[PDB]
Amino acid sequence: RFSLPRSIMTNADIEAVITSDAVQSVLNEKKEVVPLPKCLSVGACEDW
Amino acid sequence: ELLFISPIAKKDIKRPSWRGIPRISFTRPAVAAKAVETRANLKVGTVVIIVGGEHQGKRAVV
Repeated sequence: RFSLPRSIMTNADIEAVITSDAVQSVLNEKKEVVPLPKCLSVGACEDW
Repeated sequence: ELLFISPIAKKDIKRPSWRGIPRISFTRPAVAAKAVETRANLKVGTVVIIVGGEHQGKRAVV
């Protein structure tokens, strides 16, 4: 009744697949979050 | 800096922007008071009361 079980992946790990240039060329650039200031913005209020 | 903040071109529907205003990314690329003044009305050679520390109730001239 038994037959020998398959895996879902072909490889052991992922990290070879992502780091390859086939993948990497399509990706967008890696973003990073700005922290925002807490504070006179406007250049001339003294006209008013 | 607060430059590199840009509006997202997605229209995903999970999140909806009601007016013309669009959702903002707020991201940057990965690569990377007070004067404490001298007090007016204390000139050279004013008579002054000392009220603190070692001398109390003793007058002095600046």
